[PDB]
Amino acid sequence: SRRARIERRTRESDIVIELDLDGTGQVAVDTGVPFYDHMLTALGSHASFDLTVRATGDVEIEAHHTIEDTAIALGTALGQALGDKRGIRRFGDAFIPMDETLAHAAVDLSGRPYCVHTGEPDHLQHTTIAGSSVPYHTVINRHVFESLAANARIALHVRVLYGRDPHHITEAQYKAVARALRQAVEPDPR
Amino acid sequence: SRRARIERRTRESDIVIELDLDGTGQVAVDTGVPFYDHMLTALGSHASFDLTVRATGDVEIEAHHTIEDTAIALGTALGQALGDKRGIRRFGDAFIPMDETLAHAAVDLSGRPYCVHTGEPDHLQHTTIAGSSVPYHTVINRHVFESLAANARIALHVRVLYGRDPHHITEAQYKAVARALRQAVEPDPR
Amino acid sequence: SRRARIERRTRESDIVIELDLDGTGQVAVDTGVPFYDHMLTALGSHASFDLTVRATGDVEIEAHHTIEDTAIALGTALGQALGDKRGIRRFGDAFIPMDETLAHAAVDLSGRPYCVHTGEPDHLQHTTIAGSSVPYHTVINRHVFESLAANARIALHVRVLYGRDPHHITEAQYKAVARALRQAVEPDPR
Amino acid sequence: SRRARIERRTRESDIVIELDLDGTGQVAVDTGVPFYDHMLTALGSHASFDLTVRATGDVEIEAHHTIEDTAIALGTALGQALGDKRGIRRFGDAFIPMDETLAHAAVDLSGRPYCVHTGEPDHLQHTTIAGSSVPYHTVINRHVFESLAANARIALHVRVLYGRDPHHITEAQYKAVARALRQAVEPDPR
Amino acid sequence: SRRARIERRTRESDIVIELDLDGTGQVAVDTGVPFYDHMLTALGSHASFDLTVRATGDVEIEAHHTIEDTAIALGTALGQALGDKRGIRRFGDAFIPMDETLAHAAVDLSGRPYCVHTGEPDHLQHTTIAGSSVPYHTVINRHVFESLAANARIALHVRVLYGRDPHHITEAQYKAVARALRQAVEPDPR
Amino acid sequence: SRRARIERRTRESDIVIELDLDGTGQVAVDTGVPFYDHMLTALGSHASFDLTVRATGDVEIEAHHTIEDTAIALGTALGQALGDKRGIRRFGDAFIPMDETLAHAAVDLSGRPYCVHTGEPDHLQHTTIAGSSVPYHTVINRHVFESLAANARIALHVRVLYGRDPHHITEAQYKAVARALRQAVEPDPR
Ligand SMILES: NCCSc1ncn[nH]1
Ligand SMILES: NCCSc1ncn[nH]1
Ligand SMILES: NCCSc1ncn[nH]1
Ligand SMILES: NCCSc1ncn[nH]1
Ligand SMILES: NCCSc1ncn[nH]1
Ligand SMILES: NCCSc1ncn[nH]1
Ligand SMILES: [Cl-]
Ligand SMILES: [Cl-]
Ligand SMILES: [Cl-]
Ligand SMILES: [Cl-]
Ligand SMILES: [Cl-]
Ligand SMILES: [Cl-]
Ligand SMILES: [Cl-]
Ligand SMILES: [Cl-]
Ligand SMILES: [Mn+2]
Ligand SMILES: [Mn+2]
Ligand SMILES: [Mn+2]
Ligand SMILES: [Mn+2]
Ligand SMILES: [Mn+2]
Ligand SMILES: [Mn+2]
Ligand SMILES: [Mn+2]
Ligand SMILES: [Mn+2]
Ligand SMILES: [Mn+2]
Ligand SMILES: [Mn+2]
Ligand SMILES: [Mn+2]
Ligand SMILES: [Mn+2]
Repeated sequence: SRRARIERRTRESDIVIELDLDGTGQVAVDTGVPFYDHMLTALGSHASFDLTVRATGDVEIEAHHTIEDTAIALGTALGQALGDKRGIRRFGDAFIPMDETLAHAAVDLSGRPYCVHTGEPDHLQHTTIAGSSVPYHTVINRHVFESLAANARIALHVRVLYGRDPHHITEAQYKAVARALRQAVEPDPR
Repeated sequence: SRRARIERRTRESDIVIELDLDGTGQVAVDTGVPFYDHMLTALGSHASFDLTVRATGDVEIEAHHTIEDTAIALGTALGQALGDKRGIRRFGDAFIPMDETLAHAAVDLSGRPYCVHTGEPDHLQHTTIAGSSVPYHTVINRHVFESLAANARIALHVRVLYGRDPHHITEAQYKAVARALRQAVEPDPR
Repeated sequence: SRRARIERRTRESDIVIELDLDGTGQVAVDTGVPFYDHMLTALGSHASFDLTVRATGDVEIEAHHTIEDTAIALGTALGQALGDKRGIRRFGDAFIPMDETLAHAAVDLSGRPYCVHTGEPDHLQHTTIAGSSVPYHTVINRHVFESLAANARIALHVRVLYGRDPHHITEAQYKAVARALRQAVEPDPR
Repeated sequence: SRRARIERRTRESDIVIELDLDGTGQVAVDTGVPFYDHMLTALGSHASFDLTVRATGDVEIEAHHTIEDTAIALGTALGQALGDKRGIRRFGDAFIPMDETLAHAAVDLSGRPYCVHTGEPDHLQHTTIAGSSVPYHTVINRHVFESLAANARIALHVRVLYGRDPHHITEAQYKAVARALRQAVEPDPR
Repeated sequence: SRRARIERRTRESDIVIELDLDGTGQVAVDTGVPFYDHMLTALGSHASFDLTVRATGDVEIEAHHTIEDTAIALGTALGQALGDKRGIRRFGDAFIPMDETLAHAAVDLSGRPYCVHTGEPDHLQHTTIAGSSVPYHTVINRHVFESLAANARIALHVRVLYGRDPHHITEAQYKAVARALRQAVEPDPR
Repeated sequence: SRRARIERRTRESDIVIELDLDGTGQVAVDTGVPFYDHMLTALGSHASFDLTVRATGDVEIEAHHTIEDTAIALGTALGQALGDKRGIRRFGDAFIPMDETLAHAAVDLSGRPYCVHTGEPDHLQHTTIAGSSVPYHTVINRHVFESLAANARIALHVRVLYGRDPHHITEAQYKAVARALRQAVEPDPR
């Protein structure tokens, strides 16, 4: 009913997305960027989407092309699956407490791309989240939200009210976007 | 069930309001102030009210007396139609993204008039929205929210978190108020 | 189903709490601190809890030990009654207008204690609310929210956006927490 | 070869665009907003496009819906007519002196919507250009550039280095965008 | 006609460059520093050079010696291939929009080495671009432009007007230099 | 075709100008002010004009009357030789790197005299360039650009982005103006 399959093959990367808006949080994400997988898994889950994301890309350069291409493909999928947008809440918002962090997100499935990203502390624009694999530069948080909004053709406002930990700040943001989308895509009983 | 018809005849103007709180967004507004009609139409619509507004007034002087008298009559109608306020959510709030603008509104159908209007950029206190008809001075936004709160006997808090375009800032505010009212007037299942 | 009875006997005080999360606002509070009773009654009521609170303590010293011990016992009760936390909204938030005051609260029933208390004007850290009985020092607002979060094992973020009256600022906060809890403990249909 | 016809009918307005990128400046614009017609005529002309723009809309409210809808339809047309974007310069830029004003524009026909609008003096965010017809609020300059970039799927950077007259500042900007587009859409001999 | 082959063997590294100024963007770069390869590939491509770069070096220490030695060898090649500099445009410049970033570059193939690097945000002087291989410290951007200018014996001015993402800021700069070189090396018809 | 001969005899000086816009840089300048000759030679050359300038004047007072009268006569010549201005690019601009200096110039052969001169460091308004002959006060740079624009009836914007050496700052400016004129006077193929 509200499903979309997107394939996006560039010189930089290969993306397959399968998205059902009316899911139960059945989510599997594999981008080669494990922190990004964790964020996109928290997004799909907290949005009660069924989401499959399979991505390979030029992670020898860094995560950027794969992160952006995935966010672009995911946006296209959200847009396609929404279709005519008949009888939906359309507007949604969500606060996400995560220990010391508070994030907020607000959406208008308007058909008019716009992203406003505010309140993220300045140290996130050169912070790295690094494990045993390909690292995640938090400077990309904004890039992900803008790419998502641009390609889904929605108004997305993402706010950090406050926070310290870059992992908490990033996850709370992805989760805020997720629960804001969840409210907005729900059928409107009126 | 939750309907009210208000007639308000002053030396300055003539207002007829018909309001059903349990509507499907069937809205018709004619004040002689076309931007005001657009705002009151977005309010009635986004609140899922059925709303009729018919107003004539001294627009040769300017929109002010007609805008205020309409907002006063509309408040009286909201108050009357709410009646005893038994079993309603009572509290409501809504974020409205509109491109670069973010507006918020929060209501307590408390029975105690109060309006707090914050965050509206200072250029709105001398900005004009002008077409081929009677213009709308955005300095009146506040006046409209105060008149509404005063005559509905509710607590209304309207916030501009940020924004640039005076049309976006004004509409987002009217829409925020609308969706906050919509949540608050809904039957409370508990 | 989601009920808990907590008894907490210290050298300082004696607390009995009976809490049903799936209540209809049937609330009775008696701490010997009448303003505190009013706040805990507004919390239980606005959360649609059924809540009984019976507390006696060393109010000859002042309200502090009784207020804290009650908040601790209440948290333990909220935590116990929540149990496994299966199928709940988990996240909740609420704006509370109260005349000139606007308060906000956001919860994650995460299982990870955290409290962030922001925006409360500085005069509240030495303000007294005094009647014909034991007075309430508003400096304790924070202490109550921290004790609640610590013992329920939840993330609680409480914000005063603005306000002047210490009674309005305090009640709006307790009410915000209540409606945020109410949303978060509701069954999640997905 | 590089032509597109766009029809955009909303509740607010009706737009017909016919655009040839390989034109000789044969341009006719009729929006009901005469200053906007002058700007879109200078854009089509200075870009050496052949451009027809026919628009009717709710100018009784003000120019905004008609201006935005036209800019949206024009962007869609630019995007469609560009097609595969094979063998074009792709990047373009232009300085426009206009008496005391200096404007600049830079484009990447990247396929990735982005607009950056900088240097416009603050008085333009509440300035009106008014004649015998429907007026033009210069606050809309930005809205036009963003809508254009969003719907053509291009990177558009528009800069006011300096200027005083709102007519000079606005026209120089439209002309800068035009000559930047003209360079970028030219066949690349390599 | 305008070709050069440079071999540069130091204790630190081994470089082979083959450069044709009159190319069609046939570019292959392998330095062991994959982000650097991406930047030098965007430079060769956007300059319509045919460029081969093969480099091995002490990347166990870090990318610096290999990045610098390559930039030095590339400069020597640009200088040699330019020869007498008869009948060329000599001056070139280019703006590069890249999402939020705007970069500019201006060249005088003067025969007089000079580099001015301005506007790069301060976080780039300790930012890392890290993938699955050898990382790239953006502090080296300047070093690359200076080495290039020093060894090609040209005036190179590289400017960041604004930008946030370190990947966008760096690539836009390399691309600006490329398109500025492309204009300047073109035959001058006069 | 695009040639002009101007004679200007005042009490202060005698000027003969012969100007061909479609030249090959065949330039001869003799004003009695050798630095001025060098600047006007770089202007004629870099503009691909054929230019003859012969001037005698009251250099016992200082260079000013001769410099201004020459700039006036040169402007008259540029204006006359341009004639109807049919089928020309009309707009032109050029960046000039000169070691540490960056200058820019932008022209609109609009028929409407205007000069904006910005960014020149303050020490140039009392700096002297002195050899074995009549010296050149750099305070006259502005006077030359204004006289040129006034008498050619063009919009001339001259900018120093930065620089230190007064010889580099002055020459880069004259060269910027020259290459901006060269682009603008070229036949427009469309
Ligand atoms: N995928 C290539 C165009 S977008 C980009 N962002 C960073 N580098 N390239
Ligand atoms: N272990 C999951 C809940 S706590 C957390 N901190 C960072 N991410 N998640
Ligand atoms: N009388 C109850 C509503 S108004 C109020 N002010 C302080 N507490 N309540
Ligand atoms: N065309 C309606 C959606 S966009 C808008 N801008 C101003 N009002 N509405
Ligand atoms: N008359 C056209 C050239 S001058 C101008 N000022 C404002 N617009 N155009
Ligand atoms: N020798 C000519 C190129 S370098 C220079 N410095 C000052 N004028 N020219
Ligand atoms: Cl989680
Ligand atoms: Cl709408
Ligand atoms: Cl109450
Ligand atoms: Cl908020
Ligand atoms: Cl014109
Ligand atoms: Cl590219
Ligand atoms: Cl030279
Ligand atoms: Cl510039
Ligand atoms: Mn990118
Ligand atoms: Mn995590
Ligand atoms: Mn009034
Ligand atoms: Mn509107
Ligand atoms: Mn204590
Ligand atoms: Mn009270
Ligand atoms: Mn708009
Ligand atoms: Mn004009
Ligand atoms: Mn070095
Ligand atoms: Mn890249
Ligand atoms: Mn003079
Ligand atoms: Mn010189």
